[PDB]
Amino acid sequence: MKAGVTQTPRYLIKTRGQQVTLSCSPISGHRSVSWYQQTPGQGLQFLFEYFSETQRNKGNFPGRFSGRQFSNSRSEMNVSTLELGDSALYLCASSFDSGNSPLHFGNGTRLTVVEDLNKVFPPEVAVFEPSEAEISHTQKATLVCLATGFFPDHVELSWWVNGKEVHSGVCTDPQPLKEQPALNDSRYSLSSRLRVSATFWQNPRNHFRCQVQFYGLSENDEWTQDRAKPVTQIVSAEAWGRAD
Amino acid sequence: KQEVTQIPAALSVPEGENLVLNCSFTDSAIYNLQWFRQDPGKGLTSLLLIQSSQREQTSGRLNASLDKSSGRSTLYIAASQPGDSATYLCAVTNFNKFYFGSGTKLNVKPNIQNPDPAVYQLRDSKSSDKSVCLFTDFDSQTNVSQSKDSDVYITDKCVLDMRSMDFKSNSAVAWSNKSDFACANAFNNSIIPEDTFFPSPESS
Repeated sequence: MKAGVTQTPRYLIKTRGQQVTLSCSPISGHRSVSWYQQTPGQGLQFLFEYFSETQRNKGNFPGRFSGRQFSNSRSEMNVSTLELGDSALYLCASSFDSGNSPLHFGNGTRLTVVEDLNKVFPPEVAVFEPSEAEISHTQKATLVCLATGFFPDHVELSWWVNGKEVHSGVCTDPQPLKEQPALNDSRYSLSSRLRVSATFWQNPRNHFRCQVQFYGLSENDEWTQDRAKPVTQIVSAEAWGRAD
Repeated sequence: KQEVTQIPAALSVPEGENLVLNCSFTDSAIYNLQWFRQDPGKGLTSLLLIQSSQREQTSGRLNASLDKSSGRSTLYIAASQPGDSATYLCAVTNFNKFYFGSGTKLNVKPNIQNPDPAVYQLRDSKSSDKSVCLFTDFDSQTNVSQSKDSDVYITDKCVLDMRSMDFKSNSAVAWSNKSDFACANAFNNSIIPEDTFFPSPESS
């Protein structure tokens, strides 16, 4: 069963000047909890480590980055006066003893700091059905899913065939592409492929769904634009097989 | 004063080859050195922990040496597999600090048994305004370039595995919503195999 390191929240979008508090629960039995910031440009940087409710070691971040640990070993970190360059993956690691025992990492809190919540957009999602020529030439059929126009990069794409999540025959790009590479606030696009046999695609009872979860604004974020508030949501597209 | 360096920054190789990942550190006063892997969009996984008193650790196909006085560790990965593709991070624990290197980004390419390079046009979506082209089934030596056009989007080769058919394939996707765009031209900025199949009209 066992729970790994857990982190909450998974995703956050904030504006400049705001503050956030992040939580981490270690693996049961681990008492050392460490925080790290991962950015593209500076890689993993140590924040601080806690053991038995006290800070044991600290990195070089300024005092607007702070932390604590509760009696059950759970740890919080807090960042005040947020700036665009605080956008990062905030990673937690637990260990039985960081001096001599492995670090076990959580999957992080993804924080994006933006100037303006008007910069936030959910993805549009589309499925493109296979080429007849592919089917004739190879006896295989590739579907493509495109997730486009989103900001920030807070998406998870998955494929489902007859209601069951598939990994065989899938490849999703490891990173999205910036639609406007030069801009800090560029929207993103992501592509994925699902390849099946021609026989499987040719059955009209087979149902294919590309699902994109987008983690966006909170209930508590103000919204005064005309377009739909870009809240946390799923955007999906689907197709059914056909004699093809 | 600790500085951790990793080379190469990026490694791309054919599956089956052995690999060498290098780490160095300027301050020899370390408690342990630890190697990790990180996949896109995930946290890190500990692979090996070498205590300051140990000279090496092995786990499966991974073996790492530690030469503390020289300030070096080398990770050897035997007989590489596609599922080894990841970022590999070197970290050291100092008296009261922890330092990570910048990583080696490893891509282990499949050997494509039966290349069948082709560019196909996927069907128009009635709920999208984009046109989409698929370059597929090429060998792993093929490099996919970005378009000359800023409004044509091309994503790098991605490998899919159809496990039950004993089959793997590379593909790259190109799309646009401009009207002077066709699959025949989509990959014109890439060096593609001369025998690439352009069906009429999964192309132009």
